Amino acid sequence: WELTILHTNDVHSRLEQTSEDSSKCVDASRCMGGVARLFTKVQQIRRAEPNVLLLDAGDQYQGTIWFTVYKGAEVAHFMNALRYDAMALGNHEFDNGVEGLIEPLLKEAKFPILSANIKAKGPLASQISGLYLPYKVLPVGDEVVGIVGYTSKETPFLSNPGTNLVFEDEITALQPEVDKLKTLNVNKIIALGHSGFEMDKLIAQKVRGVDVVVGGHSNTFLYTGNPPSKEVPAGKYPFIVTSDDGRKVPVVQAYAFGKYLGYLKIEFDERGNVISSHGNPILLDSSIPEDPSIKADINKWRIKLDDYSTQELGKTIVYLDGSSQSCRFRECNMGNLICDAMINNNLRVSMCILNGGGIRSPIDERNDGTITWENLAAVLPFGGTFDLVQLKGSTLKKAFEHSVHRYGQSTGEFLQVGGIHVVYDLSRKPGDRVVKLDVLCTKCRVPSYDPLKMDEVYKVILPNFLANGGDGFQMIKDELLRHDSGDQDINVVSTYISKMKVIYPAVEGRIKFS
Amino acid sequence: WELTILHTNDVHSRLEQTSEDSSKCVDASRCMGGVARLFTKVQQIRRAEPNVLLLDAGDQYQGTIWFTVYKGAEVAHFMNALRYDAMALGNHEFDNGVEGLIEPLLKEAKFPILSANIKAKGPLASQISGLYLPYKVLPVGDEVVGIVGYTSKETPFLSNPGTNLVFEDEITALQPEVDKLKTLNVNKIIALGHSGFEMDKLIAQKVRGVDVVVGGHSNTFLYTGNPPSKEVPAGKYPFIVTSDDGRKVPVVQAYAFGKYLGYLKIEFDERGNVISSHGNPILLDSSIPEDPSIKADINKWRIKLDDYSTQELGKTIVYLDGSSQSCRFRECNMGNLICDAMINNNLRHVSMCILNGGGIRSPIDERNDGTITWENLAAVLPFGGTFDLVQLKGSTLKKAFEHSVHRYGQSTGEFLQVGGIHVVYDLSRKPGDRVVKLDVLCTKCRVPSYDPLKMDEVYKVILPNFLANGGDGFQMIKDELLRHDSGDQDINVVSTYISKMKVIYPAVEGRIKFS
Ligand SMILES: Cc1cccc(-n2nccc2-c2cc(Cl)c3nnn(-c4ccc5cn[nH]c5c4)c3c2)c1
Ligand SMILES: Cc1cccc(-n2nccc2-c2cc(Cl)c3nnn(-c4ccc5cn[nH]c5c4)c3c2)c1
Ligand SMILES: [Ca+2]
Ligand SMILES: [Ca+2]
Ligand SMILES: [Zn+2]
Ligand SMILES: [Zn+2]
Ligand SMILES: [Zn+2]
Ligand SMILES: [Zn+2]
Repeated sequence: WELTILHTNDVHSRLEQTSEDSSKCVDASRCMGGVARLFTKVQQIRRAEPNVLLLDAGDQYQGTIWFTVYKGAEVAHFMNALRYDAMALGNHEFDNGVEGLIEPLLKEAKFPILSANIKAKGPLASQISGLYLPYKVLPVGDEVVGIVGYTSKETPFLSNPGTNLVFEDEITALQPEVDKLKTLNVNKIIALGHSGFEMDKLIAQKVRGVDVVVGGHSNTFLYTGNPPSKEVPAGKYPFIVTSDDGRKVPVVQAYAFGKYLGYLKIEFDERGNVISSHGNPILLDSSIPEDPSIKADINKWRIKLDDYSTQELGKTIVYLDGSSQSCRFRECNMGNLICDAMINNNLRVSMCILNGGGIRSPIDERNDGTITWENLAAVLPFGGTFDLVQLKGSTLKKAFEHSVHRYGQSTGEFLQVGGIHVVYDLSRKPGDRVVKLDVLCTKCRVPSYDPLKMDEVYKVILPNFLANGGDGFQMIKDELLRHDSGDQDINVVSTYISKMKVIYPAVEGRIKFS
Repeated sequence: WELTILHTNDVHSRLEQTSEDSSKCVDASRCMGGVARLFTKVQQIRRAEPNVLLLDAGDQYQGTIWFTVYKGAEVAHFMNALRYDAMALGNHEFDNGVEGLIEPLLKEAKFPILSANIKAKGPLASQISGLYLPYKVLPVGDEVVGIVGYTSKETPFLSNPGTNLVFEDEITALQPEVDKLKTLNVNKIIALGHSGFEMDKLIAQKVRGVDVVVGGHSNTFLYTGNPPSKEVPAGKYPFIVTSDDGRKVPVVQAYAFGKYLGYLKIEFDERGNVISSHGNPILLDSSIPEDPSIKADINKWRIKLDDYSTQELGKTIVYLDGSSQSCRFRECNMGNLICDAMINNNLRHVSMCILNGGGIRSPIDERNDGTITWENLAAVLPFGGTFDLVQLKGSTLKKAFEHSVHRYGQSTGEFLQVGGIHVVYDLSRKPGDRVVKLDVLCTKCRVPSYDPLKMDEVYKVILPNFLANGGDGFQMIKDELLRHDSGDQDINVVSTYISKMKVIYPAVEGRIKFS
């Protein structure tokens, strides 16, 4: 028995087609993704293959003005139009709190929304009762396929799920659900969830009975053969895990931003065991037409977004590299721009720290360099503030150690900086990777870079998200000596752009590796 | 027979008292120098010692709005009021061309103006005939003292002397003059000139008959004992040179900006030979009152300068280190500010800048509520030049950086301040092979980043007009540039940028490093 799994993850409000770097589509002839194009490709597959599931591994929420304005109503509407079979809850589904998940998405989705490791307590349990499920058993032809969901345990430190939701360990929560499905004689099981490639591999290895893992969160690009675009594969597609019960378990992911449609054909035997699997993510480029009906509908919804001040904030003469591949791995010029905008606005303190996880998109310079509120809103969508903090040198050294504690998983804690020169030696044990850390002096008439002192006290401008233990920066929350509330993130950056008129941030050597 | 030599050099338009870093005087109680205070100290010495000479070793011209507005008329007036006995021509006396030297200073000075190594050719020879001299024989009591002048051979690469003036080798030019003085039975000889401490020492060693050398140009601070301020001595005061004809020759210098009055008391025998000498530069601090008559006169002249837009250009929250001790030796934040102002104004793609320490003329203090005015800025950038665009081979650029440190340690002007460049020097290496690392901001990239310079590659650089014209000995820029577009006015580029930024805070970032 053959099953085709079509899968998307981390779409992040890319409802319209985008540039290849997934920023605003300007040169339409080279644009990719969008729901209109995705619908065309899905329909081509559903008409050719009999047993097809369309799955989403979370993080449909947040990324563009579509979400800022429609707050999830666009997600329900277009996922319904595309007829998704199931979606796993991602961390970003909680960005507008539980009330922002329940009302526009859980109540309007015409498909099951899943998460086996999220448990509701207090008065909320009765409200959210049955709105999301641990699993769904779906009929596929004359067969039945069990889909069991999971959401990152880290969501309380990355989003706003509230206090009445408990995030259990994925493996611990999944095992009883898979076991229940086996007693219900459901012999084919897909674990669909949002915890990142490393947890996906662990789930594949340790949850007895899982046949396939469809993930997200890490924006992992997997490919078999020569890749069709700029994304570099982390491994083959599918990635094969050898389980503890001795089975070969395919693990798949499809990058992010709706640029690819994941495609895996699985051959099961009569007893539900995977004989083989093959596929590859499909590049949703210009050669695939945008469905006319979906595109007409997208255009209808776009009208309300066309009200956003098309007025130029200023110009960039350089590519503003706010891509995750850069900003979560190394010094990125968009990170330097925001940290210098933060420092500047405050003076109008010379040290700044900014988590890569909060830099959500690049901005392209080829449109006569024009930066609009729409371009910027995709970079900084969270509506947070840039706050002032007084920190011990030891607290800062610990924050920098945390910044690279699990380097290489495309996690959000990597720090972008201002007034700091940090050198990392990744070959060293986690918690001992910071080999050099120089900071801009304050008790000096002429600023210069001097080695950080553990027993010294520094004034730093950082997002309120980091002062509140976001991205696992518990040491900042627990050890800070002062915390003053600041100005709105996006307004700080637009004003600075309007003041500078022409911007050109560079990669200068603020962050180095040894 | 005893002679006291009082000497100033590199006053650079510091007619008014200044802060200790020789920028605008704000906190008067701690201010130093100025001509009013100098007059009090000179008077105290002239009334105590019978045989006194007051000498200037050049570079009275250029430094503050006093010169911008009065163009040398303030120099003639206040040097005359202080009754200088002689002045040597410095390179800065040529900043307004020969016509700017002749008309306000040579014609109005009530004292001889000297230079034995400057020769006039063409039609100019008849015009300047007798306006400056190779030497002057001055009566001092019942004795006569010969003073022979000299000016840096480098003046054509530093200023505007024109094409009708030839700068000969100092030693070659001085020897016939000293010999002529000996035949005129002038047995006491002072070489007063502007070529820098290293040449002063050479003059003392090799010019037969020179008893004392009084110099300038290198802003050398010499002191015997514990120094009274922040200037660190280069050697004892006087510095003793053992001449080739076996004599002990004192060499003196008195820093710059009118902060100190050089003071050397010499014991000569009957035949004019120095028996001994002793002294020290005198710190012109608050302990010395400003002469009331000179100060009243200074205030009278100040009125015309107040007319200068007292309006705030913007604010600094950091000390703008434009001191020569910094900008000619290492990365200085005033250098980074000007190079970033240059790059910025031009964009409002070129991301590389080079700026000689020689063109940075003063720091700016941040303690006056951070206020930057046109007067503060005019002291930093007084030359009225432009910031121009140049297309250079990597090899040309590597040669410029080698030149920047070819004779490092003499407080010469060729040291380069930078923008969009990270350069590392190893000074232990032979001159012409000191640049050990040179990374530049890419241009053929969407994201700018520092990549190693390539000898066969072509870069676009913003630099002063002066450097593109082979100023400071940068002959390789003039001769090898592939394109040279004229730019915007130096000072306007920097004020506009300050007005745009509102609050500035340049830093020392590691653009220049040593190994
Ligand atoms: C814990 C906390 C405090 C304050 C606010 C929040 N919320 N609530 C709702 C939304 C946010 C929020 C806001 C701001 Cl300013 C962020 N910047 N980065 N980041 C973020 C997001 C997702 C991942 C994934 N890996 N790393 C990440 C970082 C933000 C999340 C949470
Ligand atoms: C050769 C040349 C070209 C263009 C103009 C000039 N004149 N003319 C008249 C005045 C200048 C001039 C102007 C500018 Cl923008 C300068 N910046 N630095 N610098 C200078 C001055 C003195 C020393 C001593 N060591 N280093 C030094 C550098 C300048 C000289 C000459
Ligand atoms: Ca199975
Ligand atoms: Ca003699
Ligand atoms: Zn995501
Ligand atoms: Zn996620
Ligand atoms: Zn001078
Ligand atoms: Zn000079």
